Amino acid sequence: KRPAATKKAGQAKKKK
Amino acid sequence: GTVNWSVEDIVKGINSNNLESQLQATQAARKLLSREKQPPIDNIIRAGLIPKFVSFLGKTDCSPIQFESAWALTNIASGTSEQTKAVVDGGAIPAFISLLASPHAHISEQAVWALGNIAGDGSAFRDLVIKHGAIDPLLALLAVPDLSTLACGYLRNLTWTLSNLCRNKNPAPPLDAVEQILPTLVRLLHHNDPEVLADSCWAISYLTDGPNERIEMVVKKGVVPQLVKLLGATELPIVTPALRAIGNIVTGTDEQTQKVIDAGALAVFPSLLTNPKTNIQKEATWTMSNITAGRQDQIQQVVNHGLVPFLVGVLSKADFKTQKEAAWAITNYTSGGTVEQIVYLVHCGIIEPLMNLLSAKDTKIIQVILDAISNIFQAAEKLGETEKLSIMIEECGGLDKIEALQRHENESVYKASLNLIEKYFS
Repeated sequence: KRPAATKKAGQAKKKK
Repeated sequence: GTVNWSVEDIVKGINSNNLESQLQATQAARKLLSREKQPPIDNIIRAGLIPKFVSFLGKTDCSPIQFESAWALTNIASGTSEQTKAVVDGGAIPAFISLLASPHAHISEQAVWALGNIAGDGSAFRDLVIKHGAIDPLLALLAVPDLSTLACGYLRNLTWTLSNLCRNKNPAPPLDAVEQILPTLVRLLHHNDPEVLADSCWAISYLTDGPNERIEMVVKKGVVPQLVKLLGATELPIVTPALRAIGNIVTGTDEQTQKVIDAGALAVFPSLLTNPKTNIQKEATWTMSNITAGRQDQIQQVVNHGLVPFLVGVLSKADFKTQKEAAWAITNYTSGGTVEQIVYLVHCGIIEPLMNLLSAKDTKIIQVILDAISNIFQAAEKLGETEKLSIMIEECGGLDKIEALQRHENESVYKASLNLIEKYFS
């Protein structure tokens, strides 16, 4: 019946 | 040779009329942007070099400068939304899309990595990348008989970039883009590389985070079983995203939920609900609450797997957040469960650990619990048993916390508690 946010997911961007 | 150049120099070279001077200068700029020591992205952006780089992307005749600028642009796009904005404003999106077809695997890989950073910024750029039509060129790069033949790292970048084309919501990725991508995504959720597997699950977890129609187009591809399997993986980096996808799928219709139950999901929870990593627990318990909120035959499945004892355990000792999800699981269960089942729950020792939680400073949970109580009492009065239930709650000091809550500040709280007392106590 109910969903929430996240334990940060997302390494949206990656360097080099 | 091209190490430690000053932005001043890098400019001098890129502005010279010598292709080599420029390539040398671009390699130099690339290296600057490839250090962990807070790289000069803003200075480079300030020098006004992006439109220059973006231009070097088209130097088909000089692959190295394509690569060098591609890599440079990539790290700038890896920065803040503003830094990424700079790249996009420079006309790079269509340019990088052109490089996907580059005969140099190392250059198109950079194009994949760059479009990855851009789309990762959010909905807008995600959909802009999509409008320039990057999906076909991308998907085309995975059009081989056996994925194992592709470069291990090349395949991970593609999987990651597709992952971002699925990422974000408000708005959610375009439907036809998701349908177009799903087929390929499913083939990736079957690859042997643990990293491809993790990003694949993240991709599916994203797609399953939204309206039931969304969860459906994913479930409709029959990936659930493959997920339940990945849910038993050893590598946490795979299990985390896999549990997240399953967790989302059960927030949909009971038919979709049933899919994971059939898939074998439930059998992996005794482990997930006692997992050392709190978040795996937090998410496993949350997942359980969305299953206990379904059908009674589905509540039975949970019972038959002996997960009630596990919930009792989580409700007893765990991270608070995990215990709140447990509170819900228990509250949802007592919400739609049969009397016989709500009986089992208490025979498992749900009452005591439940009362003790009526001590936490979280008005919401105190609600959910009391809520579950009346539920239980209700099924009790159908067996006249009520008094026993009373005794019981009084035995473990629950009555004290309830008759105490009766004098709480939240209007609803003291109200539900006060009623419990009169209608069932002292």
